[PDB]
Amino acid sequence: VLSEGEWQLVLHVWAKVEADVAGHGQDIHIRLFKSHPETLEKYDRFKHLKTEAEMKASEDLKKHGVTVLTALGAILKKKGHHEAELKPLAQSHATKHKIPIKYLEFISEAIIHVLHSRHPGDFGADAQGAMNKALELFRKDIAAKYKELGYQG
Ligand code: HEM
Repeated sequence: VLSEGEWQLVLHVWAKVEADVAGHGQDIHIRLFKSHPETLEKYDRFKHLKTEAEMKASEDLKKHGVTVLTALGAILKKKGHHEAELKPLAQSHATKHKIPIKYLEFISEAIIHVLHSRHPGDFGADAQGAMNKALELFRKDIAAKYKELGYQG
């Protein structure tokens, strides 16, 4: 459970993301795919991308980043009251995409790294701590949904 203050810090930095969602999304995917190359292997639509400049140039990957962040943004703005937003996400990611919880840990790490890189003066130790907790909550709740659907990833 996050405090009200924690949620405010989360949402304060999120508003910075929303000034350039596409650019944040690109940087997060590029970070994820560099740090954990197996995740890219998992995306049939993107696994052909061989270099960082190809990744940055892909309109399709840029659009997907906006989709990912828009969904995460809508989740965070519910401040933990996110069942209606999380369920379909769990459904797809468990049953269609087959994404294990550990890949969600990887992209959470990517998010935190990008936000710190771009917004250090609004992403100090307390804001990082709040965002860590929000993303932990997201992963905990997605994991319970995966189990409910029969997926132990
Ligand atoms: C913050 C975490 C995440 C969010 C909010 C998110 C959100 C989304 C959304 C909204 C879509 C499109 C709708 C859908 O199919 O459900 C999508 C598709 C996808 N997700 Fe995620 N996702 C997340 C993490 C990941 C990670 C870590 C992977 C790593 C493999 C992944 C792989 C995919 C794939 C393969 C698709 C389908 C893309 C396509 O072929 O069009 N997701 N995700």
